[PDB]
This record gives sequence, structure tokens and C-alpha cells, in this order.
Amino acid sequence: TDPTLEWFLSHCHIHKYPSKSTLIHQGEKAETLYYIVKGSVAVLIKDEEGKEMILSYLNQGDFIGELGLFEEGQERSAWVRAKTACEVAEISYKKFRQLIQVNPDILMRLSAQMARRLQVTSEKVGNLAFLDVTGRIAQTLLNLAKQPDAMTHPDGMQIKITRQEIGQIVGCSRETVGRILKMLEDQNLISAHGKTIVVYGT
Amino acid sequence: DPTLEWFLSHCHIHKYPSKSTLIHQGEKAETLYYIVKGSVAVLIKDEEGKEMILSYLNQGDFIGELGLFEEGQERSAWVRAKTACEVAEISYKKFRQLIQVNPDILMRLSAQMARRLQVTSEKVGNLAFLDVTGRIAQTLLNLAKQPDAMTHPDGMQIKITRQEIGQIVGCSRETVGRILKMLEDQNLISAHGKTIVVYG
Ligand SMILES: Nc1ncnc2c1ncn2[C@@H]1O[C@@H]2COP(=O)(O)O[C@H]2[C@H]1O
Ligand SMILES: Nc1ncnc2c1ncn2[C@@H]1O[C@@H]2COP(=O)(O)O[C@H]2[C@H]1O
Ligand SMILES: Nc1ncnc2c1ncn2[C@@H]1O[C@@H]2COP(=O)(O)O[C@H]2[C@H]1O
Repeated sequence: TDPTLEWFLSHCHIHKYPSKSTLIHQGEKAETLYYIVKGSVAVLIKDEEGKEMILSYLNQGDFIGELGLFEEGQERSAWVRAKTACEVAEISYKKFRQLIQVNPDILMRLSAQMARRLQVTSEKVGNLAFLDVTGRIAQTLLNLAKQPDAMTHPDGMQIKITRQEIGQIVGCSRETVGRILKMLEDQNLISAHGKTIVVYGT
Repeated sequence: DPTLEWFLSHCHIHKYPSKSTLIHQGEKAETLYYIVKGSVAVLIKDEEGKEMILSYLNQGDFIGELGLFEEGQERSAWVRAKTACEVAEISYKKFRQLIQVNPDILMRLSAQMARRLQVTSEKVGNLAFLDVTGRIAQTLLNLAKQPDAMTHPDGMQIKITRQEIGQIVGCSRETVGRILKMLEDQNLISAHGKTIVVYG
């Protein structure tokens, strides 16, 4: 029971989007804010040759499309598509500004999230500039393992993720992920049960 | 500006010499900064010491705001004076009260975070989709756009050491020398002393 959220949501018309539908479309004009009441989404940017990179996964309790909130003429800086089906609250930027004068804690929450995103996206920059593709993949496994949805295992931390996705995160061919995962195993660093990696603590 | 002057009235100002570290990665965050004068380099390091410049920051930019919205936070990057600096300074504690009195000061902060997230996301794109060559190209053009870029008969003459380009694009000092050579061969830039005449 959160009085602030409930108060916030009561100003938003909620919507359900089926899995795989694009909630935000890059390049569109920014003039609306979003909040995930139910679901999970991927934020991602395309390459010149159509290759998609996943900047971030966002879940229930995350704001979406906030980056154009503090100025107009802004465009959505990325794509957001429903990973699973989502229940998503919506409110105009303007209407959201008013709420901020009543209770700016709803902005603290928003910004807190912006704060985290910036920290993580910065690590990516580091990884992308400091690590070969093997190390990038190692750090992406260690990263999904740090996470909440990462089940404990007698070896290390069990995660669940396709090779395609691992590719989209680190920035390479799924075929390449396959070969590199196999190598990481032969080095006693992980297991591979199809779409189930056990990241050893090593 | 009313709101910035009001904000600054509550801060304790400090001057940092050039080369000084304002923020150390790993420190406990409980202070918000605002740059009244100067410019800094926000940057990260390799498990072996190599440096990456995430961003520069200038007069009117907040620093150290990432640990504001929660506690137990630690400084996520080093921040060094790139020139002489006058930095306003304030506890999060005191800043949270300012937010209550007038949230417009949070909007100003939030507005900068939005920008930095857009821009660092851009940077993730560049690193993942461009070879060191296309990023040094990327960078020299951007450095012409930026303010300090002089005017040259051929094109904005910018000044930066080779290493500082690599701290940006994420390559070695030598890989910069080789790339700039290819760029100078294709008649795309000049290079005398340590200045660069990117051709406009
Ligand atoms: N690096 C990132 N990490 C997390 N979410 C992001 C990142 N970059 C963009 N987004 C989200 O993608 C959304 C799409 O358009 P906006 O720029 O309006 O708001 C964006 C952010 O909410
Ligand atoms: N990607 C970035 N772009 C701009 N400024 C950054 C970036 N990453 C970190 N910073 C700044 O570096 C500061 C150092 O520690 P904080 O986490 O306290 O607050 C940080 C941010 O203000
Ligand atoms: N992947 C990288 N390899 C080498 N240097 C890097 C890398 N990423 C960032 N750098 C920094 O870029 C700088 C460029 O030249 P230096 O050899 O003087 O010091 C370098 C490093 O500190």
C-alpha cells in the first residue's frame, strides 16, 4: 500500500499492451510519461544495419519515456517494446508537472530511477571500451547474476536467458555468444543447460 | 537567475585548483555540487588503470547527484578539475529541504540527469557500432561543434593531446596517432604541434 503511487496512478489512464508490442517509438515527439504497473520491457537502440542493442531491461515499478519531460521538442531517444504483456499507466508531461508541485516525492522516485540508469549505462560504456567481446559477455553474466530474479544454485547463481538476448546486450552475433559460452564452460566458469546458465562464483 | 541564486545562497563555495580531484570513485555520497566556475572531467578507470572520460561538465552543471535519491550510495566516478574551479557545495540533507520549499530546483537537476542519460546512451551506441576509426572521426567533429573550437580558414582548429582523444574514444595513444595519420592522408584534418584543423 503506497499512498503516493496510488495518488499518482489515479491521474493516469492505465493500459494493457500484449507481449512484443512497441510502447515507445524512437524519434517520436516526447510529450507523455509512462509507468509500468505490470510487466517487463526492453529499451533498445538500432544499428545502421538494423542490429538492435538492449540498453536496459525495465520492470514493474519503473517509469518510461521520462527523458523528454524537462524540455519540449525532445524526441524519444530509444525504442521500448513489451517483453511480456504489460499494464502501463500514462499521463501527460504537463499534468505530471502539476503533481510535482503538490508532492515532488513523485519526481524523486522518477529521478532516483534516472540516477540508477545513468550509473549502469555508464558501466556499459566502461565495458564496451575496456573489454574484448569475451570479457563483455563474462561481465554480462556476472551482471544478470547480481540481479533479484537470479536463483541460487550449488555451483553459482542460476540465470535464465537466450543467446540472442545476451547478444543484444553485449553487442554481437548470437552465433558468437554460443561459441564464447561453450568456451567459458570448458574453462569451468559456467554451465549451459540450453537457456539456463549457472554462473560459477569464480 | 532567482532559483539558482536562491539555491547558491545555501551552499558553501569552494575553489579547486586545476588537476584537483573533486570526487573520488567509491567515496560515500552525501554532498551535492554545482559548478559556478570552471570545467571538470568525469571519468572511469580500468582494472589496470586506463581511463575513460564519460563526460565533461561545465559552469552551471550539478555534480555528484547520483547518490541523492537513496542512501549508502557511493561515488560512481572520479571528477577532476580540468581548469580552475569554483564549486558550490551542499549536503543532500539540506538539499532535500530545498526541494520541498521549491521543487523547481529539482526539475533543474533532473533536467541535467535526463540529458546525461540520453548522451551516455548515445555513447553506448557509438562504442558498440563504430570502430575506433569512426569514433575518432565522431569525436573530432563534435569537438568542432563544441564552444572552445577556434576558427580557421580551412575549418575549426581544435586543440587536444592524442591521449585525451583515446581517453574519449577508448583506444591507446598510438592507435590515435595511426588513425589521425589516415585521416590526414584522406585530407580530412591537419595536425601541427598538438592542434587539429578538422576540415569544415
Ligand atoms: N540507458 C538507458 N537506460 C534505461 N532506460 C533508457 C535508457 N535510454 C533510454 N531509456 C528509456 O527509453 C525511453 C524512450 O524515450 P524517452 O527518451 O522519452 O525516455 C526513454 C527512457 O525512459
Ligand atoms: N555518464 C555520466 N555523464 C555525466 N556525468 C556523470 C556520468 N556518470 C557520472 N557522472 C557524474 O560523476 C559524479 C561522481 O559521483 P556521483 O555518483 O556522486 O555523481 C556523479 C555524476 O554527477
Ligand atoms: N581500451 C583502451 N585501451 C587503451 N587505452 C585506453 C582504453 N580505453 C581508454 N584508454 C585510455 O585512453 C588513453 C589514450 O592514450 P594513453 O596511452 O596515454 O592512455 C590511454 C588510456 O588511459
